[PDB]
Amino acid sequence: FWKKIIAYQQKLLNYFARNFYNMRMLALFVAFAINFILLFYKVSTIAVHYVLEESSGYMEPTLRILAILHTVISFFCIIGYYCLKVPLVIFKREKEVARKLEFDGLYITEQPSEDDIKGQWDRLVINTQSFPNNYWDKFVKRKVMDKYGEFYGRDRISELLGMDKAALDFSDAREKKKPKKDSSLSAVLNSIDVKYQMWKLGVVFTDNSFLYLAWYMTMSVLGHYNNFFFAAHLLDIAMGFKTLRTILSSVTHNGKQLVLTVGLLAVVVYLYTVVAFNFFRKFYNKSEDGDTPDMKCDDMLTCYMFHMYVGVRAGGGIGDEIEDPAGDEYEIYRIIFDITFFFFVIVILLAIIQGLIIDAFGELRDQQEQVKEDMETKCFICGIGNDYFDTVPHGFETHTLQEHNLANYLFFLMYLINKDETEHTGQESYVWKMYQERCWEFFPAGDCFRKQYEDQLN
Amino acid sequence: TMSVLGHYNNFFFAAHLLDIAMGFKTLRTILSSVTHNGKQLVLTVGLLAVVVYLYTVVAFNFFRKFYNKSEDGDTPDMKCDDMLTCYMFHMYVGVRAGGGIGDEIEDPAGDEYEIYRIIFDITFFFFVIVILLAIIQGLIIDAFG
Amino acid sequence: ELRDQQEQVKEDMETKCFICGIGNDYFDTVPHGFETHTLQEHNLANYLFFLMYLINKDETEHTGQESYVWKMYQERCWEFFPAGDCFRKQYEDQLN
Amino acid sequence: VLLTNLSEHMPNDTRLQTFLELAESVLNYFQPFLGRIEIMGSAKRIERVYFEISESSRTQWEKPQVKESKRQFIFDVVNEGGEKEKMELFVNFCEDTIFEMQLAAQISESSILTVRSALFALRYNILTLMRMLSLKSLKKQMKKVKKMTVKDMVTAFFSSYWSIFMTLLHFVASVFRGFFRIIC
Ligand SMILES: Nc1ncnc2c1ncn2[C@@H]1O[C@H](COP(=O)(O)OP(=O)(O)OP(=O)(O)O)[C@@H](O)[C@H]1O
Ligand SMILES: Nc1ncnc2c1ncn2[C@@H]1O[C@H](COP(=O)(O)OP(=O)(O)OP(=O)(O)O)[C@@H](O)[C@H]1O
Ligand SMILES: [Zn+2]
Ligand SMILES: [Zn+2]
Repeated sequence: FWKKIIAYQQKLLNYFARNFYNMRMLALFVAFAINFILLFYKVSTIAVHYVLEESSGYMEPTLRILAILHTVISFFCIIGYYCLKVPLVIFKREKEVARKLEFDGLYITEQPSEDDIKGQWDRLVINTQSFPNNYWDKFVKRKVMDKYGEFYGRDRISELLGMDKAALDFSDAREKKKPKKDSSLSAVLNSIDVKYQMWKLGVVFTDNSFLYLAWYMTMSVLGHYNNFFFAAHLLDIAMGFKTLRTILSSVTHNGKQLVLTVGLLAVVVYLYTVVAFNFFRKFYNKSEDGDTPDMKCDDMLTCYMFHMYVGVRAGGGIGDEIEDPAGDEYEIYRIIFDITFFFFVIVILLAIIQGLIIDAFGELRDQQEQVKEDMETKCFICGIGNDYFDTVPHGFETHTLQEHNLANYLFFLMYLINKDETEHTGQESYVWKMYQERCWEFFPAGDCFRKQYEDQLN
Repeated sequence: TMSVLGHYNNFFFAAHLLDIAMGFKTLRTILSSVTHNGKQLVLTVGLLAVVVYLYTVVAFNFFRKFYNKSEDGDTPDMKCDDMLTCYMFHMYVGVRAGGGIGDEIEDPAGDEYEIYRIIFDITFFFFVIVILLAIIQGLIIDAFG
Repeated sequence: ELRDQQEQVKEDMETKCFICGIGNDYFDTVPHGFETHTLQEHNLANYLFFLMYLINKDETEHTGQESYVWKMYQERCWEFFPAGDCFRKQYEDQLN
Repeated sequence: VLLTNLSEHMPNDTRLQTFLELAESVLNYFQPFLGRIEIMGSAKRIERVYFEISESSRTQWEKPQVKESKRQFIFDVVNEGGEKEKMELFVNFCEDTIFEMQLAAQISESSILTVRSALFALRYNILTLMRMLSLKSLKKQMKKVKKMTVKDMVTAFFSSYWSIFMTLLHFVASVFRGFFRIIC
C-alpha cells in the first residue's frame, strides 16, 4: 500500500542524502583505481587495437566491474545531490525572490531588465500555489497584498500572485462538503503542482554543481564506450581536496592578470615577428640541408606561429634557434633584437607571471591573518575592542563566548522560528516583529551589558 | 648503525653528513623554509604528476607517431606504445626539459594535427613547465615570508 | 609595494575621516557614527559642492559665512577647514 | 534649509519633531539638493553651512570619470601627501574637478534571443516530461505496481529517475543543437 512504499522511498532518499559525501569520495577512489589499471594500457598491432596486458589474467573483468560500479555510484551521487543540496538552493532562491517581492516589488513597481535570466525565470514561481515551499514565511503573499494592495489594486495583486480572493469569500462562507482521498491517482496528480515542479527543475538545471555532476555522469557514460574518457574524472581532485584548492586558488586569484599577461606576451612577440618579417627574413632559414630551402618567415602567420612555438618555449630565446648573424650588415641590429627579446619575453614576462602567483600567495595569507586578528581583537556583534573587556581577566573570551556568541544568536533565531507566534513573550514578540520587518536595530552595536551597567556591576 | 655499516663499507659514512640539518640552526632555518610548506609542495608534485598523466593520455589517444624517438629510421623505437612507458617518458624527459615535451619529441610540420599539436605543446609549457614550478617557488618564498 | 600602498589607502580611508583626521572609534561610539560623519557631516563631495556654490554665486548676495569662507579662499587660508575637531566634539554634552 | 537647520541644532524638541513629520514631503523632495558641511567659524566655533546642490553638478560628479579622478587623487594625497599641503591639494583637486564638470555639462546637450531559446527549451522539455502523466500512461505500470514489494518499487522509481535522466539528456542535446544552429 501507499503509506509503506512512500515511507520506504523516503528512507532510501534520506540514506542517499546522508551518504552523498562518502560516495562522492568513493567515486574518486574508484576513478583512481580505474586510472591505475589503465596505467598498463597498451596499443596492439592499418588495424589499430587496444588490449591491456594482464599479468594476473583478470584485469579486464576487474576494470569492467570498476567502470560499472563507477557509473552506478555516479547515479547515486546524482540522487544524493537532489536529496541534500537542491532543497538548500531552492530555499535560498525562493526566500530571495520573496524578499525582493515584499520589500522591492520587482514585479509591481519594478520589472527585470531582461538581462537577468534568474528574475525572468522566477517570474513564473509567483503565480504558483506552492510558493514558500521551503521558505518558512508562508505569509509573503499576504504581506505583499497588505503593503501594495491599494496603489496597484487588490485585483491586480491577486492576479499576479495567483490567489483566489473570490474563493476566499466563499471559503469564509458556507462551503459544501466534497469527498476527498489521496488514494486516487488523479487526486495525487492534482495535488502535484506541475508549474512549481517546472520552476524547480529549471532552477536545478541552472545550478552549477548539478551541471558538474551531470558532466561527471556524461563522462562516465562516454568512458564506458571509450575507456580513456575516465581520465577526466581525475579533474575532481580540485574540489575533493581543499588543500589542493588553496594551491589552485593561488593561481585563480590572479587569473585575469595572468590571462592579460599572456595576451601582452602574444602581442609583444607579434610586434617582434613583424620586425623580423620586415628586416630579418633570411636569418630565419631553418634548412638543415642547403639543397632544400625551408623558410619559416615568408608568411606572416607562419612566422608568428614559429615565434610562439619555438622562441617562447626556448630558454635562450629566438636567437639560440634561428641562424647566426656573424659577418652581415644587420649584425648589430640582430644582436639588439635578440637581447631585447630575451630580456622582455623570456625574462620579464615570465618574472611577471611568477610574481603575480607569489603575490597571490601573499595576499591570501594576509587575508587569512586579517580575519584571524580581526576576530581575536574585535567582538563580531558588539564591535567593541578586546582590551575593554580584558580589563577583567578573560573578559574578552567571556563576552565573545557567553554574552555575545553568534551561535547563541543563531539558536535564538531558530527558537523564534520554531516557537508558535501566540506564546511569544514581550522580548520575543519585539525581536520577531523587527525580524519580520528586517530591521536589525535590536542587535547590540557599540554598547553591551557591561558598558550599560558598568558602575552598578563594578 | 650507519657507522657500524660504514666500517664494513667505507661509503656508508656519507650519510653522517645528513647531521648538518640538526647541527647547524642556521641551516635549520633554510630547511624549515621548505618543510614549513612540505605538505603543499608534496600536493603540488602530485598535481603535476596527475596533469602530466592527463597529457600523456591525450598523447596516447592522438599523438602517437609524433613520439618516435628513433635516431635511425631503420630501427623504430616508439616511446608511447604503452601507457606506462609513455607516462615515464613524459615525466623523465618533459618535466626536466626547459622547453617542454615539444622540444624533445618530433616536429609537427606538414601534418593534419599540426594546430592541435602546437596547442598541446604551448599548454604543456605554460602549465607544467612554468606555472607549477612557479607555484613551488612561490610556496617556498611565501614560507620565508 | 603596490598592493601594500593600496591596502594603506584603503584602511586609512576606513579608519580616519579625510578632513577631520579624527579616529573612527570615537564616532563609532554611536552606531554607524563614522559612516554618518564621513557621508553627511564631512563629505568631501559636499565640500567640493560648496566650493562650486561659492564660485557660481554672485559676490553681492554672499551671506556672513559665505563671505568669510570666500575671503579665506581668495587669500588661500585653509584654516576654515575643520582640523581635529567637529560638531559632535564641540557640542558633545549638549547633544548627548 | 530652515527646518533642517532647526532640527539639527535642536535634536530633542518634541514639538520640533512633530512639525517635522508635518513637513516630511518637502524635506524628502529637497534632500538630494540639500548639502551640509562644517566649517571653522569666525566665533572660534564649528558651524554648519547649508547650500544648494544642483542636479547638473551631482550628475557630473556621479559620472564614472570623475569617480576615477577622485580615486586617483585620494591615492596620491594618501601616499605622497603631507598634512602641510594635504588640504591645499584637496582645494586644487576641487577646483580642477569643478572646471571639468562645468565643461562636461556645457558640452553635453539634449542576449534576448538566447533568453528566448533557453526559456522555450526549459518549457518544452518539461512539458514533454509531464506529457506521459498528462496522457495517463502510468496505467501500464499500474498492473505491476499492484504487486507491492520492495524490489518492484525500487526498480520502478529507478525507471522513473532513468526517464528523468534521459529527458535531461534530450535537454542537453537540444541545447548543443541550438548552440550549433546559432554558430551556423
Ligand atoms: N560572537 C563571537 N562568538 C565567538 N567567538 C567570537 C565572537 N566574536 C569574536 N569572537 C572571537 O572568536 C574566538 C573564537 O571563535 P572562532 O569561531 O573565531 O574560533 P574557532 O577556532 O574557529 O572555533 P571552533 O573551535 O568552534 O572551530 C573568540 O575567542 C574571539 O576572539
Ligand atoms: N569625507 C569623506 N567622504 C566620504 N567618505 C569618506 C570621507 N572621509 C573618509 N571616508 C571613508 O570613505 C568611505 C566611503 O568613501 P570612499 O570614497 O572611500 O568610497 P568608495 O567605495 O570609493 O565610494 P563610491 O561608491 O562613491 O565609489 C567612508 O565609509 C569612510 O570610511
Ligand atoms: Zn559581543
Ligand atoms: Zn569629518
